[PDB]
Amino acid sequence: KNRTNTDDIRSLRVITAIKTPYLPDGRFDLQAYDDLVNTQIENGAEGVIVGGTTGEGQLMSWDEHIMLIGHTVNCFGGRIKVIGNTGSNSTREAIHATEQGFAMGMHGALHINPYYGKTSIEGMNAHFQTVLHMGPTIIYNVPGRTCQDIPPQVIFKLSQNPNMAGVKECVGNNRVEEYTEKGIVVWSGNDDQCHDSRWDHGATGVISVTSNLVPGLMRKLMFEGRNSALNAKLLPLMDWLFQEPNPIGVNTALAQLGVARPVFRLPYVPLPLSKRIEFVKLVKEIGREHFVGDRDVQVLDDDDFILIGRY
Amino acid sequence: NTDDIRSLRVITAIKTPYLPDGRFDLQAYDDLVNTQIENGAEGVIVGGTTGEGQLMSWDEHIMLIGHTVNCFGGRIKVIGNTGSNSTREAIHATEQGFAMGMHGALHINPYYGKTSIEGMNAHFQTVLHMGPTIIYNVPGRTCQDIPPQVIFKLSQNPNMAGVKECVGNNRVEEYTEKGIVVWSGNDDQCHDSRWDHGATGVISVTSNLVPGLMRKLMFEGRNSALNAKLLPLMDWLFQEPNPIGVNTALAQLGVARPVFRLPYVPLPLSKRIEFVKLVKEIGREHFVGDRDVQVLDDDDFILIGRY
Amino acid sequence: KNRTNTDDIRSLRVITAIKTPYLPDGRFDLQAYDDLVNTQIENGAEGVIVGGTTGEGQLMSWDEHIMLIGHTVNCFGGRIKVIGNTGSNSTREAIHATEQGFAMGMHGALHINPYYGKTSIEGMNAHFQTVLHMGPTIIYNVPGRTCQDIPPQVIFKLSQNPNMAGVKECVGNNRVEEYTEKGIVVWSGNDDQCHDSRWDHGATGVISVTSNLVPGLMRKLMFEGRNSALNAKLLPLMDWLFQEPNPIGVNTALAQLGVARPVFRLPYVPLPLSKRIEFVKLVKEIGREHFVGDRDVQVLDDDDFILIGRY
Amino acid sequence: NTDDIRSLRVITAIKTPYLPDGRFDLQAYDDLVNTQIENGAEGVIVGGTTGEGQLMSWDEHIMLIGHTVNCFGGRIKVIGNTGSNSTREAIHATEQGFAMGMHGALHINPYYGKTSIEGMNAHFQTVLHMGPTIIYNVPGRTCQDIPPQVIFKLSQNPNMAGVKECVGNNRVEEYTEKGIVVWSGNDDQCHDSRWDHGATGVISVTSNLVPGLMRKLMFEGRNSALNAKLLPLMDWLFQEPNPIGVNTALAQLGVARPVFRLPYVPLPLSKRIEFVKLVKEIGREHFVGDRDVQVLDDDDFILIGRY
Ligand SMILES: COc1ccc(/C=C2\SC(=O)N(CC(=O)O)C2=O)cc1
Ligand SMILES: COc1ccc(/C=C2\SC(=O)N(CC(=O)O)C2=O)cc1
Ligand SMILES: COc1ccc(/C=C2\SC(=O)N(CC(=O)O)C2=O)cc1
Ligand SMILES: COc1ccc(/C=C2\SC(=O)N(CC(=O)O)C2=O)cc1
Ligand SMILES: COc1ccc(/C=C2\SC(=O)N(CC(=O)O)C2=O)cc1
Ligand SMILES: COc1ccc(/C=C2\SC(=O)N(CC(=O)O)C2=O)cc1
Ligand SMILES: COc1ccc(/C=C2\SC(=O)N(CC(=O)O)C2=O)cc1
Ligand SMILES: COc1ccc(/C=C2\SC(=O)N(CC(=O)O)C2=O)cc1
Ligand SMILES: [Cl-]
Ligand SMILES: [Cl-]
Ligand SMILES: [Cl-]
Ligand SMILES: [Cl-]
Ligand SMILES: [Cl-]
Ligand SMILES: [Cl-]
Repeated sequence: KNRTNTDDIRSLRVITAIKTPYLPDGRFDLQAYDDLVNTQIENGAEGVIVGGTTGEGQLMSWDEHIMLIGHTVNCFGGRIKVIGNTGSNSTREAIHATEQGFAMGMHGALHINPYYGKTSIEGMNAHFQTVLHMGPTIIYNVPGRTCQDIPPQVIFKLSQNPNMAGVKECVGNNRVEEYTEKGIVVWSGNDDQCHDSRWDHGATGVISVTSNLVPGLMRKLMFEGRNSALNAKLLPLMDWLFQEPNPIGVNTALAQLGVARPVFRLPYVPLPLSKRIEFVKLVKEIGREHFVGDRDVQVLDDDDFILIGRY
Repeated sequence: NTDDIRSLRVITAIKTPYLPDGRFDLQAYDDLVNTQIENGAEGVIVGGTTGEGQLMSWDEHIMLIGHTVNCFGGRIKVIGNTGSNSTREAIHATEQGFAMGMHGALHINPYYGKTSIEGMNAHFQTVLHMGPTIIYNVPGRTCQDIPPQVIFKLSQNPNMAGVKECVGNNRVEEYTEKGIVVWSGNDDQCHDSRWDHGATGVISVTSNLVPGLMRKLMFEGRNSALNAKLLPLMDWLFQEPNPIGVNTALAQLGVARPVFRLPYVPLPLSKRIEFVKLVKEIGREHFVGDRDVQVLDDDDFILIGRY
Repeated sequence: KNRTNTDDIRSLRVITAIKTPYLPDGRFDLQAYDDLVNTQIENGAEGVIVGGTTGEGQLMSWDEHIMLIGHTVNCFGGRIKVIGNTGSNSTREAIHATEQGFAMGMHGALHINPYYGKTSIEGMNAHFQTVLHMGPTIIYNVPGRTCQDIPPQVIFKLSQNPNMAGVKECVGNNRVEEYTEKGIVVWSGNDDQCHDSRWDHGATGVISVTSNLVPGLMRKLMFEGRNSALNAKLLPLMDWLFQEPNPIGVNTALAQLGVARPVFRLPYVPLPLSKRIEFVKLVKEIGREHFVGDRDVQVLDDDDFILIGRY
Repeated sequence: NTDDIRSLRVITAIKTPYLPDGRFDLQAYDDLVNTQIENGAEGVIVGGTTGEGQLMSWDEHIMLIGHTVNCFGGRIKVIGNTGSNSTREAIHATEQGFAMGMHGALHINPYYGKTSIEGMNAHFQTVLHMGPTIIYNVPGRTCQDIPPQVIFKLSQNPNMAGVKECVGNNRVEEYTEKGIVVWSGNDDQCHDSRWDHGATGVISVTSNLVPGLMRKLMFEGRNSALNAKLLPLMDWLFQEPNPIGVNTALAQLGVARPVFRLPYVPLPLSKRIEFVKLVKEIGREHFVGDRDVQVLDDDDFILIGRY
C-alpha cells in the first residue's frame, strides 16, 4: 500500500548523495548531471538523494530544487529510486517541498531536524509529524552539521509511523546498533564507517558521498560481504574527501576527473593545489578505471576554477 | 555610519509576533518596538533567530525590515538579519536591506552547509562591502566557530562594525583588548562581559521581556545584584532553544498572541506556572505590557505549519 | 531529432486546456485533477495544456505551476502529450518556466505574446526567440485577451524555426486559412469555430475548453469528418460556457457535474443561479452520459461555493 | 490620507533604469526621482507599466517601493503599483506596500485572465480597504473596460482616491462631473482633460522627459500652444507601446543606461535620429539630464532576458 513504497526504500543498500554540477554561469549543468546519474545506475547505485548537502540543495532556489527532483524522476525514476531532499529548518518549507516532491513522483523524502534554528524535542516531533504522513521518509541525524542530536526517543517514536523508512545516522556505530537491533533500518551517513556499520552493526547500507567517485567499489563494499582490505584501500580517498566540509572534496575531485566543470557556487571553494596533486596520486594508487569518467585526471590550475556568488 | 552601530550598548533581537492565521501581527510588532524604544533599546535586529527569520518568506523578511525602517528608523538603529548559508541569498538580502535604508546587517557564518576558512572569508567578503556589518559567531547553532584569524582579517574592513560573540568571556576579551567592538550574544554573561571584559553591550533576547532592566545592566555600571536577580529569568528563557522561551513569555504577558510557527512549540504548563512566579518575584511592572500575566492552557496555543 | 518531438505535437487534433480543481482551502485537488486527466485520456484527448488560462495558471505560484507540469508528466506522460503553459509577459519568466518544464519532461510549450505589457513586433520576435530553441512550441494568438494581435509576419518568421510546432489561433477562420494554406499547423482556440476550422480551413484540431465537459463529442468532432448536426448540438453548450470569460463557465459546470469542488480562486466567481439552472437543462438535452463524471448534475446553492483570495 | 492623493496634479509613472547586468540601477533611479521632485512632480507611481513592474521579481517590487518611501517619502507621494490579475498577489503586494509606508496603491482590473463584473468588484474589494487606491482603467491594455457602474460602486469606498482613466474625455467627464477625481492616463489628451473636462491632473509618461513642461501644462492654465509644442514628442514616445519610447529617449539623454529587459527593445536608428531633432526643436534644457543627446548605435543597446 503505502507499506510497499516504504519497503522499496528500506531495501536499498547503496544510495548516492549526488553532486549537482554547474555551467560556467552557475546554472545547473543538466547534461553533466544526467551523465553522473547514468554512471551511478550503471555501477549499481540503487537510490539517489537529489539536492541534499552533497548536492548543495541549500544553494538552490526552490524552483531549481523542485525542477531537479521532477527531472530526476522523469529521466531515471524507472531505473533508480529518487529520494528528494525536501527537509528544512522551516516546517512550512518542509511541508510544501515534500508534498510537491511526492506529487512529482519522487520515491521518498530525506528529512533533517531543524538546524541553526533548533527546537525542542516536542517541536522536533511536531515538525516531523507534519511531513511523515506524506510518504516514505528517511530521518537524517547529522549533529556535526545541525548542532542538535536527534535523540533515540524521537527516532523510536517516529518509527511507529509506517512511512518512516529508516535513519541516515551519523553519530556512529553504537547509535546505529541501538536502532538496527530493534529492527529500525539504518543507513550510515559516514563513508569511513559504513563498512563496519554494514557488516558489524546491522546497517542496511550507506547514503554515500564517496560513491560519486567510486560507485562500483561502494557497491562491492555494501553487497559482497565483509572486506577489510577494500575498506582500508578506500580510507585515504575518504580522508582526502572530508578534509574540508563536504561537498568541497567531491566538487574538486569531480572537476579533476573531468565529469563536472570546475564551477563552485559560493560559499564553497576548491581544495588548494597541493591537495589536488594529492588527489591525482590517490587515483593512481586505486586505479583510474575505478573512478567515474574516461578523461585522464588533471591537477587543474587555480584559474581553471570559477567561483560564483550571483547566479 | 559604522560608528553609529559601534556605539550601541543595548540591541534587542526583537520577537516577531503572529496573528492566528500565522501572518505577522504588525500592530503587536509595532507595540513591541515602541516599548523597546521607550525603555532605552538603541538598536533592533529584525528577523534574526529570536525573530524567527528562518521561518519567514523572503518578501516578509524584506517587508519587515523596510517597515521597521519606515516606522522607527529615526528613533532606533535598524539592523537587518540578512545573512544566510547561501552566499547568493546573503548578497541579495543585504543589498535589498541597505537599499531600504537599514542601518546595518548582521551576518552569520554559513551554518549546516559549513565551508572552509577560505570559503567563510569569501562569503563575508561578498557582503562586508555593502554597509555596516555585525559578524555573528554562535558555534552552538552554526556548529562552526568563526576563528579569531577570520575576525581579525574582516576587522581590517571599515564596514566591520564588530562581533556578536557567543563563545564566552575569553573570546570576548581577545577581541575587545584589540579594540574590536564586541556585543555579547549570551544574556547570562553580558553583565560580566560588559563590565569585566570590555564588551560594548548586548544583543539581547531578555530585553524583549524586561528592556528597562537590561538597559540598567548595560549603562549604570557593575551591579552583581541586579545580574543575580535576572539569572532565574534568563535560565527559564533558555531551558529550551530560543525563541521558545521568549515566545511563551510574551504570550503569557499578553503582548504577543499564543501563535507559534512550527517547528517551535511553547514551554509546557509547569514551566508557564514557573513563569508567573518569576514575574511576581521580579515585579510585573518591569515586564512589557500592562495585562496581568496568565499561565494559559495548552489548548490556547495555535501551532501553524501552513501560513 | 528535435524534428520528431515537434512532429509529435503537430499530429495532435484534440488538446484539452485542462481545468485545475481546488480543495476547500484553495490548494490544488490533485485527486480530482488526476481523475479529470484520466477521463480526458479515456475519451481520446491526445494532449493537455497544463496551467493555461483555462487552468488558471495566472493564479498559481511558480512552484505550483512547475509542480503541476512535473506531476502531469510523471503520472500521464506515457498516455497523453503534456504541454506546459510556460509563457509570460516577462521574457525572464518565460525562459525559466520553459527550461524547467522541458527539464521535467513536458512534450511542448504553449507561448502567448506579452500581454498587458505589450511590446513592438521586434520585441515580440526577441521574446519568442529566447524560448523557441528550447523545444516544441505552440504560439498562442488570442488578441481578445492579450489586446495585441500576433501578426502573420511574426508567425511566418517564427515558423522557420523547426521547434515551432504551430499556432493556437483565435482571430478566426480567415487567419487560420492564411497559415494552414502555407502548411503551418493550426489549432483553433475557439470551440464554436473549431468544427468549421477543422473541416473547411485546414486546421489540424482544437485546443479546447469544451472538451473538459464532453471530451468524447469533441474527439468525434475532430476525427470523424464534417458533422454540422453534432456541431449545432454543441453550440448551446458552448454559448453557455463563454457567456462570462473562461474559465468561469467550465469551473461552474465541473462543480455542477460533481467532478470538481465548488471552489474558486479569485478573481473568478461562479455563474449565478439562473445560469446553473440553464446548465442542468443543457445536460438533459445533450444527455448526461456525454459529460464527465457519474454523479447526477446539481444546480448547487450559492452557499455551496467557496471564494478564496488568500490560499 | 486619500485627500493628499486626490490633490496631486502631476504624477510621474517613473521609468526603472538598469545596470548592464539587468539589475536595477538605484543611483540612476534616485537621480530620476530627484529630478522629478525638483521640477514639481507631486507623486510617483513605482513599478507600473512605465516602470516595467511586470518584469520585476516580487522582492524587487517590494524593495523598490520601500526604497522610494525611505529616500523620497517626505518629498513626494509614493504610489506603489501593487495590482495584479491575481487577487492573491494584489492582496499580498498591497498590504506589504502599505506596511512599508507607501502613500497609495494603483490597482488595475484583472487583465489577460479577465473576469466578470462581479469578479472585478470582488477583486477590487479585497484591496480597496487597505488604503488610498487609484483605480486604473486602460482597456487598450487590459482588453476589458472598467464600466462606470463599477467605478460608481467603488467610489462609495472612502479609500477610493480616484481613477486613472484612458478611455477618453467623455469617460473622464462622466466621472469628474459626479465629483470623482480623475487623472488622465493619456499624455496627448491630458491638457484638454485638465482644462476642459474637470480632470485633476495626469499620471504621466512624458514627464519622465520634460517634467517642467508637464507641470506648467497642469498648473498654469490652458495653453494650447505649449500643448501643441509637446504633441510631436508625445507622438514619438507612443509610436511603439510604452515604455519602449521613454526607455529609448532616457538612454539617448544619458540619464538611463541603454539596457532593456526583454521583451522591450529600443526604437530603431531612424527614430533615434528623429528624437535628436525633437530635442533640438523643443530645447535640450527642457529635458532631464545635462549630457548632450546622442543617437546611439544599435549595438549600444543591451537586451537582457536572464537577469
Ligand atoms: C519550499 O517551500 C516554500 C517555497 C516558497 C515559499 C514562498 C512564499 S510564502 C508566501 O506567502 N510568499 C509570498 C509572500 O509572502 O509575499 C512566497 O513567495 C514558501 C514555501
Ligand atoms: C526519554 O528517553 C527515551 C524514552 C523513550 C525511548 C524509546 C525507546 S528505547 C527502545 O529501544 N524502544 C524500542 C522498544 O523498546 O521497543 C523505544 O521505543 C528512548 C529514550
Ligand atoms: C580568487 O577567488 C575569488 C576572487 C574574486 C571573487 C569575486 C566575487 S564572487 C562574487 O559573488 N562576487 C560578487 C559579484 O559577483 O557581484 C565577487 O566579486 C571570488 C573569488
Ligand atoms: C534572498 O535572495 C534570493 C531570494 C530568492 C531567490 C530566488 C530565485 S533567483 C531565480 O532565478 N529564481 C527563478 C528560478 O531559478 O526558477 C528564483 O526563484 C534568489 C536569491
Ligand atoms: C518562472 O520564472 C521565474 C520564477 C521566479 C523568479 C524569482 C526570482 S528572480 C530573483 O532574483 N529572485 C530573488 C530576488 O530578486 O531577490 C526571485 O525570487 C524568477 C523567474
Ligand atoms: C509586413 O507584413 C508581412 C511581411 C512578411 C510576411 C511573411 C509571409 S506571408 C506568407 O505567406 N509567407 C509564406 C510564404 O510566402 O512562403 C511569409 O513568410 C507577412 C506579412
Ligand atoms: C458572497 O461572496 C463573497 C463574500 C465574501 C468574500 C470575502 C473574502 S474573499 C477574500 O480573499 N477575502 C480576503 C481575506 O480572505 O483575507 C475576503 O474577505 C468573498 C466573496
Ligand atoms: C505578491 O504576492 C505573492 C507573491 C508570491 C507568492 C508565492 C507563494 S505562496 C506559497 O505558498 N508559495 C510556496 C508554494 O506554493 O510552493 C509561493 O511560492 C504568492 C503571492
Ligand atoms: Cl569497479
Ligand atoms: Cl503583513
Ligand atoms: Cl524598569
Ligand atoms: Cl461520447
Ligand atoms: Cl538592487
Ligand atoms: Cl522647464
